Amino acid sequence: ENVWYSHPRKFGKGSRQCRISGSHSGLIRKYGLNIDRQSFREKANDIGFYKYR
Amino acid sequence: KHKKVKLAVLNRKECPNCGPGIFLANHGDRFYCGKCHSTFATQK
Amino acid sequence: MLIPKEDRKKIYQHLFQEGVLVAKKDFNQPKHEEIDTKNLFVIKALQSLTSKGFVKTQFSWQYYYYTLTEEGVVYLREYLNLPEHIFPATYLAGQS
Amino acid sequence: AIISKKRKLVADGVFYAELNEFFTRELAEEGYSGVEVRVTPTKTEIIIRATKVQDVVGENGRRINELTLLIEKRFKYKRGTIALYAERVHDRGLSAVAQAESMKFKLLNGLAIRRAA
RNA sequence: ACGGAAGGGCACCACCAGGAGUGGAGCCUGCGGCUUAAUUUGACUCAACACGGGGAAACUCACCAGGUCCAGACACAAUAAGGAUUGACAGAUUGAGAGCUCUUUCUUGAUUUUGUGGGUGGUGGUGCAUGGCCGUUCUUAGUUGGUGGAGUGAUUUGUCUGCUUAAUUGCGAUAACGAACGAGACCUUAACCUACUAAAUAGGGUUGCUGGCACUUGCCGGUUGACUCUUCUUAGAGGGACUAUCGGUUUCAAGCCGAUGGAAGUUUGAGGCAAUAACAGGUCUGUGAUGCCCUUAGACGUUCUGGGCCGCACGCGCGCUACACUGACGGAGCCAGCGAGUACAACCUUGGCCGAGAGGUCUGGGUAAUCUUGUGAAACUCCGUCGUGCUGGGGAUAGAGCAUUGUAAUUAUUGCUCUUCAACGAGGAAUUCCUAGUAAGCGCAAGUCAUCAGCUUGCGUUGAUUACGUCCCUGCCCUUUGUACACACC
Ligand SMILES: [Zn+2]
Repeated sequence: ENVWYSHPRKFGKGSRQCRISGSHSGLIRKYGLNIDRQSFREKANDIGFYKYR
Repeated sequence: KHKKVKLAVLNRKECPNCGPGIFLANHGDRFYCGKCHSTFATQK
Repeated sequence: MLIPKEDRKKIYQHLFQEGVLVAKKDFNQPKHEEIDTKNLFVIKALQSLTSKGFVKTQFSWQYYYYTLTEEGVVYLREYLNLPEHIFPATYLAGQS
Repeated sequence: AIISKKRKLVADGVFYAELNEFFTRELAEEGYSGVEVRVTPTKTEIIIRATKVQDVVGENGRRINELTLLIEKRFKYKRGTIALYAERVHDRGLSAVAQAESMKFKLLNGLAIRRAA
């Protein structure tokens, strides 16, 4: 409704986000995952990652 | 903020730009619309 | 909640044909996907539904889900005025 | 398309990871071990192994018929390409996920702490 | 459980034999103190201090300085169109083409506004109300129950004088007999295979077509023209190692030590997984994981805009670059491996022109053993210039401009171009890490990333000196002794 209600958020840390909740810190963007490093340890083997060595 | 100074039955010429849609507002040689935000200057 | 009532009846419309709504959590968006209304307009409409009977919903992975109960189908028939033998998703269209 | 093979293989894993998380919520009341997806040509077989099979299906296509429409709007699919079946579980004793749901009920109802174990 | 009590063991998070150095210098960056309107919070001995994947230009963001917004779901009730209330250019207004409203009388037609309940939201409060996960006691050798014995009983032997092992690992001695968990086994990776099974996205030979060359047969090639194959190369599927075979040395037992064969002889190298029992160790600042207390619109929810997280007499902690001649400054020579990479975005980006640089531009190719890419990367090699003088070593402070990424670079973002040319002649007590493709030089790639490595996690080149033992020091495990301790010597 109001005119000014945004910023150029097409880059940096504020615009980027995870899939689960939306944390702006500790973000894995490798291979287009977008799941933060706390939840990645929980969901490693379901995706297919394993601790071989 | 405000209650809008509500008062029904109020109480004139139609719009030049639009069709039979909105009426003009009478002031001391000053005019502006309602729906099309506010786009008048000269008297009509 | 401050929604001109032309837009609110279009949310009941689109719910009744398909029987499912998958609304994103993103507020301050130009318009919703598929349906031609705002995201804040759509979420608050289905938010008001949950209080007065219905609707089966979640808050998971930034995706609000909404699927109507049996009494919820009867409520929507009153406003939109459709009598009986209609769309929803209790029974299939034909072979599916 | 046309996407690299490394990106789609990781994206395949997250697609399933979402599906497994929602069915934990949605099939909490009716029992739920997991999901097994098998992407054949055109169609996709999604086998849900659960204890109460007929309740997961519903009243001759109601629960699963609504759930198939949900998966389409989430991940962008057409009517025909997805088919949600319901099969029985190979025993409860070995399948340790089934005991957690029974234990969750017994604490929520109001049963003994030690004698449940 | 302690012991400023005694025996026997073990570890470069101990020490010997040594190597590199940090503590000294300048500067990068965390933590204090000071500072401040705000200089946002966690963390405190090993187990806080380049840690929160924390490199903040606004977002981030829990903090100030000054403002906007309803995003008050809903139960019922006060005006309920003689409007519930929604919007509103123009200039006073206002950081301001925020109707923010105070100047205004048109819109808008029951969505709501107005009471009392009711919430929803929170990088609000408590890690001493909790759950998960991580840390540490400890990657150490330790822990349990079944019959049988010794005890009225708490309990106890089994789980032990010895000798070995990296290890309660095994031999042997016996009120003890057999068993389980931990370790070992298992799994992943690095080596060996001219024997299988294979490929113009891997490389070689036969040869052709062809380009040049020494002029005899032969040398260097340029084409994915043809034919065929498997040494390198990738990766299936197998074998190879079992201390093998000998020699000494041991109740001549279990092992350990000297040869020989062998690609491999420290568990063949390194990691991955990791017992019972705990600590009131860390996290409510990953969370629609969360108890209840607070906060619930004049908002500690919010939303936009400037400013700070980086203030500077002063301390400690990791770090980078130097204190030059085994060197610096020139050409010439010229070799790796881990990775990574857009089509709905703006990724890696050769080749060609413009430019003393940085970087401009035309074009591609690549969704990736196909194109960047042979990621011809550094240190190095070899001839010249300087030579032991704060010097041509060293690069900090400084000023002007030329580039780039951004809505925005003044509180130098980042790089470049000439000038400015200091501090430091091998570092006091102390003190950390380390037994072989390791140590220490050396760069490269990734992680965060619109733009920013002096950081962390990974890779390959250059490749030592010195033990091959011991409880003297600092702490860990058992046994035997003593206790007026048992939230257990704080
Ligand atoms: Zn008009």
